[PDB]
Parts: sequence; C-alpha cells; structure tokens
Amino acid sequence: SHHWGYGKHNGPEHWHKDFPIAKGERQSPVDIDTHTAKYDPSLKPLSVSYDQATSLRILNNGHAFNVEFDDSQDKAVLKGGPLDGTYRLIQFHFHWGSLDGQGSEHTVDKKKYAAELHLVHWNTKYGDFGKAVQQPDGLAVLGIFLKVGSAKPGLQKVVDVLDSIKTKGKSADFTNFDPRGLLPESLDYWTYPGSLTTPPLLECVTWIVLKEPISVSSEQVLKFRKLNFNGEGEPEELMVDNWRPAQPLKNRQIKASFK
Amino acid sequence: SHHWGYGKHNGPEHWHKDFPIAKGERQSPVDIDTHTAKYDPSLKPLSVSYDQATSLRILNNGHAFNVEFDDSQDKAVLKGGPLDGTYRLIQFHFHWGSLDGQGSEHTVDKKKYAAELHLVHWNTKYGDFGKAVQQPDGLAVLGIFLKVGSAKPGLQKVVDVLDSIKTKGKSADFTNFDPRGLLPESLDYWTYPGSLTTPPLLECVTWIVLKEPISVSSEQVLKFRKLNFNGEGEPEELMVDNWRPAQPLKNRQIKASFK
Ligand SMILES: [Zn+2]
Ligand SMILES: [Zn+2]
Repeated sequence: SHHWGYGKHNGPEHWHKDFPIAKGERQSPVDIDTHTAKYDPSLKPLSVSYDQATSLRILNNGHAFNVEFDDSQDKAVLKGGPLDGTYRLIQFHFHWGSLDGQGSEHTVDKKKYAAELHLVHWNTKYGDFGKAVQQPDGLAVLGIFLKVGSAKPGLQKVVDVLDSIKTKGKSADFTNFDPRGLLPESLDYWTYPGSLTTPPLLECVTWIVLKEPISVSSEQVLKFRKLNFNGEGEPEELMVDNWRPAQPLKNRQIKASFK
Repeated sequence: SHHWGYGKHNGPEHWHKDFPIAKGERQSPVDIDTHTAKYDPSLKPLSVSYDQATSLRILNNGHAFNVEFDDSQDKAVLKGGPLDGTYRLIQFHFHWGSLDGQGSEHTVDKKKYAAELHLVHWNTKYGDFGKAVQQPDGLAVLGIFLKVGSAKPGLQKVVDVLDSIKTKGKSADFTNFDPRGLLPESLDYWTYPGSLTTPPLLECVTWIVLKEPISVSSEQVLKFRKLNFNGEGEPEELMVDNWRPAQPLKNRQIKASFK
C-alpha cells in the first residue's frame, strides 16, 4: 500500500520514489531571496473577495487539517495579481513546527516562521478542482506566514474545534468561518510558478506568498501540535513538522508586487 | 458519478468534457496514409518475446474485455523497433464493430478492419504501470488488425470463455494462454507517438501497428458481439462498436519499418 508522511522513512527526502516529479523543474516551496526577487511594476494588486465565503467542515486528513468551503459558486474568490480569470477557494490548511522557530514551508532570506497558512483556489476555467490540478494554471495558493506574537482573534474559532478532530479521519461541522480574519493588512506579495507541497506534488500552482505575516499566540500554535497524524487506536504520532523544506528554484523568477 | 462509453451522449465526441486532452496534439488512433507514412531505415526490427507469457484472468470491464498477465518479471516483453529499453506485457484486449466492415481504431488508407487487438506494455524504467502512464514513453501498444476470413485457432480459447464474462465486472481464471497465437507471420510495422484510445486518453503511448492483419472467422467476431457493456440486472446494451475513430495526426510522423 502507498503511504507518505513527514517521518524518517516516508518523509520529503523519499517522496521521489512514488512521485518522481519531486525532482521536477517547478517544485515548491522555495526560499525567497529578497535581493534577487525583483519588483515587477506590471504586477497588479491582488483582489481577495471573501465576503460571501461559506465554510462547511473541518477535517484531519492525517497530514494536516482542512477547512473546506462551498466552491459551487464564486462565493470566495481570488482575482487579479498574477492571475487571469477567477479562482475559487476550496479549502485552507496550515503547516507548522514542533518549535516556534520552524514550521513554514516558504522561507524569506532563509528565515522560517512558526507556521504557514495555505488558502487553496482553483481556476473556474477547468470546471472542477480535479481537472484544474491537471493544468499549469489550475491552482492559486495564497500563502501567509504565521509569526508567534499576539493572539489572532480570527484564528480562535479554528483552535477551539481542534480537540474534536484529534486523529486521522475525524471531521466536524464548521460553518460561518470568516477567512478574512486570517489575512494581514497588506496584500503585498511575491509570486512564482510552482507545485503542490505534498504528494502528488503536481506543478499546477501559481504561488502568491504575502510579505506581511499574521501574528499567532504561542498558545494557539501549541494547540495545533496536539493533533495526531495517526488514526484512533494507533500509536500516537503528534502532528508536528508537517512542512516540506525549500526546493531548488531552478530557472524560475520570483517577482515582487512591491518595492 | 463519472461515466463514459460509445453511445450517443457519452461517446467519443463527448469525451473532451471530462477529459480535455481529447483535443490534444498526440491523440490516437489515426489513419495511416501509406503515401505519407515513409520507410525509416533507422528503425530496428521488433523483438517480441512471449515464450514465457503467463496469463492470469479475463475480465469484462464494461468497455472491452482484458486478458491480464503477470508482469512481475520480464516473462513477456517487447523490445527493439522504435523502443528504448524493455516493455512488459500487462494485458491485451480488442475493439470491434457491429458489422464485419468496421471495428478497428487505426485505419490504413481509410480502410477499416473488423476488429483490432491491442497488446499493452509498460516501460520497466518507470517501476510500475501507474508511473509509466505518466510519461510520454511510458507505454508501448502493439496493434494488430483482425480481417474476417479463416478462423484463427489461437483465438478460440478466448472465444470459448466469453459466455462466462458476459456482463460488466465479470471475470474468470484464464491461465496458460499463448499470445503468440494472435500474431501474424510478419512483424513489419508502422509507429507514431500517441495516446490511450479510451479515457483518460493519456499521451503516453508509442504505437506499433503491424502491417499484416490476422484472420478471424465471421463466427469468432460474432461471439465478441454477444458481450454486454452493462452490468448484470441492467438493460442489455450489446458490446459492439467500442472503437474510437481516427483523430487528427497534427504534425506527427508515422514511420514504416518496411519498404
Ligand atoms: Zn499547504
Ligand atoms: Zn485498445
């Protein structure tokens, strides 16, 4: 049976065995070197339209936890920036560390943050997510760093339900969550063409990584670390360090929306 | 639920809705125009090594029937011709018509044959079939036309078990079958880069189409037409005309191994 994770035997260094695209030309995440990621004046402002977002459920999938949204209409969309057309929010999730000093997938001048939020969107041109993931312009992932600091009020609804989804396969109803409460005030960003950061590592993502982190409390992120990778009745494996390290940039350009 | 077939609503003209590669650059089958499919003196002879082929089962999958082989070792392999490396036989199946005058997928100067046999092989470089289908050179399909004429003795073992797999999902044990009994005397061929001829229509196939048809009797092909596309208990839909028509060659070259 096929399995993957973040452990010694099944972790990122081994993903290439079952998923040879892991050594591909457009893999994510990457380190963002601010000396070489140049301002591009042709980049437009990002348009985030989340005012009508409709969350449905929250699920522990054994790798992270996803908050899933109704993506049957343009209720929560990303437009503008480097994108053509309309990208619908389907889910968000996080990657995080075992310690406050690590957890993010993207890094900025090699700096790691405590966690990283991924808001995952698919291009409506392709009809559904399953077709979109097969296209180079299929997905747009908005990535937001989490820096340990003040508590984030808009995260607390998430933190408060995590005890109900401790183990793999558990889910809960999760309505009326406002994803606007997870955004920073500035939407200045970096963008590059990349991939899913988990198997199957498909190269279908326009990455949009925000410059400004959001602040999370030490206690809020500690709650994330109480989750389990494993199923109920299996040996405890705490859900920590579920991040893939920076991959080679290869021929790619990272463009900045800001000076 | 996702479905496809050969009917009015779900047939080849509609496959593009769920499988947009249907309109791609390397789709199969094609018409082989013998005035433009030029002899290539750099093409090697085809090496067919089926003396140790180990058949396992025969299955009605609701689209055709497959004879499946044990592909754990190099027991039945295709080498040479246009191929680099070793391609293991995994299964064979046929496409056929409702009438003797149609049924083949490839055509030769627009001529249709009563049926076409596909012997499906995967490139061992890629580890298993599931990874091979993700690569442009992942599969090699040896295609053999069936012309109505004398009975083919080597086909009779197949014909004799079809009553046991009439409907979708039925299978039977099917051991010691000799696929050499389905080959013509000459291995002269045409070759071109193409696709699966059924959804998901992946562009992963080196096609090797033999010049010389095999015969089959009018009664043998009539037996194929008694199979059902449908499952047990569903309305009868006879398994006939399970062929995709010729697709545009676009800028591809069809090379002949013979003058
Ligand atoms: Zn992610
Ligand atoms: Zn076929």
